[PDB]
Amino acid sequence: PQITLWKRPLVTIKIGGQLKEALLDTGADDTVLEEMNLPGRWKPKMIGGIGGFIKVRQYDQILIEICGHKAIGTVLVGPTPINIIGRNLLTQIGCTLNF
Amino acid sequence: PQITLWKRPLVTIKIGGQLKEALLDTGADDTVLEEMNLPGRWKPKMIGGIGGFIKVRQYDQILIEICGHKAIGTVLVGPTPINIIGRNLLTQIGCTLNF
Ligand SMILES: CC[C@H](C)CN(C[C@@H](O)[C@H](Cc1ccccc1)NC(=O)O[C@H]1CO[C@H]2OCC[C@H]21)S(=O)(=O)c1ccc(N)cc1
Repeated sequence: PQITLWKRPLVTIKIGGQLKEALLDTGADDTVLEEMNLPGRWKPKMIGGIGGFIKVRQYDQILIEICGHKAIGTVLVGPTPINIIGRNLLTQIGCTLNF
Repeated sequence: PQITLWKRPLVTIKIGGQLKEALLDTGADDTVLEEMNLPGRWKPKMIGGIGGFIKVRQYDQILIEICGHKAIGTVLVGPTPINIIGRNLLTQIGCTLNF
């Protein structure tokens, strides 16, 4: 679909058999989700945003469906202010900026 | 034009008679630019993201040209690690997300 930016581009995602709302974030290299339980192994990592760095758990090769489009990639889980879908997954669903 | 998200969507902007590289960021509510000496009055503000909040100066009705598309609106200035074009100006240049 075509999404205008008058409001936050929030969309429903499905990860680990659970529905959630997430922000399509072209300014994020990576996908960061709020605290949740995900199966499989994970590795501790650090990510930095506008206000500093936070500790996150990195989950690789995770299936996640964004607005009816499937993707399999890395998902970081930690104390982010909001679920954000970053470019690592936006590319998988064929998302582009157009003006 | 169309911009893919394989790499950061950086573009050239023109503000206060200066050319800069800025990020087209659908996840950013409002434009925030790296520290620069803009004239005129301003109002303090704090914006939050990954890692916490930063203090910025809010300038109103600032003219910015993004990829030859003129815009005018709020521009925040503060210790951001990167110039960010937010939704408040992306709408003005007709920018949409598409997949
Ligand atoms: C609350 C939603 C989202 C986190 C908000 N951010 C925009 C976001 O695009 C930032 C914009 C951003 C990009 C680069 C450095 C600092 C901020 N990206 C980001 O934090 O991504 C992180 C996750 O992937 C990694 O790639 C980029 C940093 C990591 S932000 O920078 O903090 C921001 C908040 C309010 C305004 N008005 C303008 C910008």
